[PDB]
Amino acid sequence: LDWEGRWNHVKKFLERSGPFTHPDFEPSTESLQFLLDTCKVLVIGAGGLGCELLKNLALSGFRQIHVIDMDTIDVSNLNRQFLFRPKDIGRPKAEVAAEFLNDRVPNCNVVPHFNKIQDFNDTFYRQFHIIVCGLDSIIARRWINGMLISLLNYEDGVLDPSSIVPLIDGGTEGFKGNAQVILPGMTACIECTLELYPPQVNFPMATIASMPRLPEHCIEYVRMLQWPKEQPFGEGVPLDGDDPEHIQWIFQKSLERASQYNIRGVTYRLTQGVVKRIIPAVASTNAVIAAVCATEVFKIATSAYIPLNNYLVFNDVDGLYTYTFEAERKENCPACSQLPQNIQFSPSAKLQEVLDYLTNSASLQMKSPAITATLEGKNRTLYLQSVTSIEERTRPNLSKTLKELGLVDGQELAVADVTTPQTVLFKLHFT
Amino acid sequence: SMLIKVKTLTGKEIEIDIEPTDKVERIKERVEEKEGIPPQQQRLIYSGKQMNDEKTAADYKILGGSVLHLVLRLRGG
Amino acid sequence: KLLKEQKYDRQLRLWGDHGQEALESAHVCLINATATGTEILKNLVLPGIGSFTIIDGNQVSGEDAGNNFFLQRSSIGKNRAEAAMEFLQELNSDVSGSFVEESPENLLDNDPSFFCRFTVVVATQLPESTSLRLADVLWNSQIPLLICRTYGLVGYMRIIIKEHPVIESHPDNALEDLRLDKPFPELREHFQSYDLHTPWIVIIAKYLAQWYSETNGRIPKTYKEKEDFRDLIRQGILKPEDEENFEEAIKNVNTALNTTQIPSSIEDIFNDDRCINITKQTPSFWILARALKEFVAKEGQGNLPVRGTIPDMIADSGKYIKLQNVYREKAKKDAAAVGNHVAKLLQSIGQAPESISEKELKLLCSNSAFLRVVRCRSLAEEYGLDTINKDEIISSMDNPDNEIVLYLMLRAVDRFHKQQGRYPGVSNYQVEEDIGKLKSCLTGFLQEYGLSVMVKDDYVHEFCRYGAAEPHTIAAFLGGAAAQEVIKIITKQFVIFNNTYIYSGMSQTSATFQL
Ligand SMILES: [Zn+2]
Repeated sequence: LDWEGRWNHVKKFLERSGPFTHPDFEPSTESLQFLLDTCKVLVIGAGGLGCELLKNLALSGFRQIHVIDMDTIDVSNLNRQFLFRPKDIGRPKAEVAAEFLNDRVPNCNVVPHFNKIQDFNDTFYRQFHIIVCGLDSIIARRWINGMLISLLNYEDGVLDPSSIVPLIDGGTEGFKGNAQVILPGMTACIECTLELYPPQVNFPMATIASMPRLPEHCIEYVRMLQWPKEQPFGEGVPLDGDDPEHIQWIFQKSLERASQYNIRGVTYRLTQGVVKRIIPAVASTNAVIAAVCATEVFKIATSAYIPLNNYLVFNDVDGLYTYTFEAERKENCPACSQLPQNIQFSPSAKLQEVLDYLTNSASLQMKSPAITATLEGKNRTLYLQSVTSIEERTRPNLSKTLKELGLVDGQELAVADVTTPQTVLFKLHFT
Repeated sequence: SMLIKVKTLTGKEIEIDIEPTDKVERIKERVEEKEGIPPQQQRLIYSGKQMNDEKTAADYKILGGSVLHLVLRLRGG
Repeated sequence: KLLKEQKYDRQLRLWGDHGQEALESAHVCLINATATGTEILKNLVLPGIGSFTIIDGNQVSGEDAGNNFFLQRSSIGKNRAEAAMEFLQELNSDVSGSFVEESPENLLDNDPSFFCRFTVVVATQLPESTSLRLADVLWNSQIPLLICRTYGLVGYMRIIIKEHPVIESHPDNALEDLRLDKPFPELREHFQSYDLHTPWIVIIAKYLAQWYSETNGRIPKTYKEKEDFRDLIRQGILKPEDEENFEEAIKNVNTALNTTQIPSSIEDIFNDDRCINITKQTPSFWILARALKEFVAKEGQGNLPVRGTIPDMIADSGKYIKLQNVYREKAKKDAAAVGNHVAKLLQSIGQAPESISEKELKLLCSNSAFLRVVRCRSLAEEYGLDTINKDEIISSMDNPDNEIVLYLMLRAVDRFHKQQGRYPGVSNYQVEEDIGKLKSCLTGFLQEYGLSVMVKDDYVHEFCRYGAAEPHTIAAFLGGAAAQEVIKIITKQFVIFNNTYIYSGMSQTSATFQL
């Protein structure tokens, strides 16, 4: 039970009518109890935003919460992931976090899930009412975006609203952060705005081991080449970023490479940063995004106010700045599109020039797609790329053509990728 | 030449000279010209549409008193 | 020892070791242990703040235990200050907690000087009254004050520091200090010493000497000249149906050309009285400012010291490190010149030449075009009948929904509180009745300062709906935002907002005003 006054800071918004209230709103004195009991919410990620989100959700009237995180507690976490003490190092974040939370907040029912978000399938996600992110890789944001979309049920052309699972996403990176609110098949998805991301600084292979002019070049080498060419800890043994010894060996073999081309600037911290692609992080920014996102989860579950139309960006560096706007949902979008994609392509063109279209077009950017079609009344894998075995069995067909493999325009094209759980469909068009 | 304003990711607003026919690809250079922000990381937005730097200011119906915002997304968490 | 370097890592890459150093020397004071305060202290304790003191007199209540992540059911009835300190204390064994079982009002009357011991004071949920006093006392003893407040979905932050001068402002972007338009000797050499991938800087340098010749030294200016200056470059690609760095030059033409001139904001510092009139009283920032101003008129030849850094470039190794060293070495000189002026200045004033260290001087010059000075108007000024910044408020209101409505509403609500002894709408039975009285107070307020502004009646309803609640998520927000504003203050490292920061949880939007 709840002690006197425990939720007054919430009841104001559920028991009272308001001008800025969402239209479906209904002031009631039973709302809070209902929220507390039935509203199931899934929190993806439990570090930085994850910790902050669980606290925020718990104190906002949420009780039925699950958290998925495949990570282990580390020392560096401790400066911004307040649910972990040093005693808890080594344990699984997801576990320690529900532990702490369930303890600090009286009757919380935080359920931990120690695993990759990819071990679960629609069956599992279909059960939540709102899902909140706090991932730290773009791919995961991508993956869980498709998953939520695949759950969309179209009642013959028309969408069935009761199958839309709201997805709030957070992102942090130094004194900068942002949050989005997604309504699968209604609002812009993660794909629809995949371009708002920055470019990835890919050191040109040449300079890395030829024209090194920066301390990073004199590390990217000692990692991308010299280590493989001299297994320091037995052949086949991988470079373990979290191992203070491989860093030392890399830092050491970095000083030497730096010294060779007289490039000052090599240091342990810089070496640790290159080898692990570290992103400077403070607790402050995470408290902010996680705060915004929680307020949306609250809004979305209660109808106390109108949920953020699309996007929020935040910057702490020079004063305080935020910009909110309504990102557009692309009607062409590989993900969102309730229908296939029309691809202009002369039946003369080769495969590679259609594979790389998926691999290189900045609007659809996949890491390793694998197309397939229906040819002799049976689905043949034109090209798959996952298991080394099939790539070679299909690698030859990457020279053929559309009239070459039996591809007559008008037929769909199932494309699968690591990026998303669903199978993206297209429509061939010969020009 | 119609004069438009664009906002830094800190709120700082700068004025730029753009004529209805100059690509978005150029506006970004005008901004870098004045602010030192590499065009390769600028995300412009007008009316919520993220201005594709291949089309042109006219395409996005940009006019005299038009404010654009530089946005961004983040990976960490 | 090294054990800290490991946990405080992800932030050391933001404010360095010197930053962390300050942070660990600071001592912060939080007025109310509410969720807002509690959260703000949570983001300072985690990063390693030296020590903190909580001054709360109220007793923990049911609501207190319910929205605060640092007060459990078990502390209800107990001293909120003490109770929250024990929980916060756990977040980091390197932080020294303390508390004062008195209220802010009591201290302001019996030991006003007590706050001199703090680096910064953070006040939360204070009634209008108490603030005006706290802000006054502190303004006089020169203690940075930061007033934070959570009201319904409205977050409020008011920073009050008479002067906050910053050297290392950490700008997210800026034009490179290449100096192609006003090239120094060394540079002038490293260029003519070519002909017989080469940083695009040189590429632009040479094809510049050429254009300079056939134009009677006339640097490309027009968006045409720059455009033609570009073709005058493509036309030198040797036979290569590939020569990357040559296109990676034509692109810099947009920038690289005119990349020299003193920042408009640095002028004003030079022009500020604090810089013009030096006395032993003058703080070292301004001393350095003058030294920097002297350089300009003398060995600087009109411009600030050379920054001494250049952008990465597609080029040969030993060729880059050579060019890099030109600037890296010119900058080190200028630094020395500006160091001369400093000690001459320190002498004229009569302080020890070694008053200012070289680390500083080294950092000052590296950041000469990035210095920033922030001055806040005292709270008394904002509240004064003749000093109120009406032009800011009226101008902002042109949009009925500009965050500033919430400011004004907050003022009506305090006016209501002064007059009624209570906040509007706390109990459900009062919401209907109070809307009228709040509307009247809003008008009582607006008339008193004489501000003709339209406030959608819908805002009066909402603020009563709010019942002066302190919903956690709104509090968490402020917690994060303010926490960093405190750290900026302590490390003197980034740039603090100027006056009033208002965040609207309803629309998830925010803005900054100078009041
Ligand atoms: Zn989409």
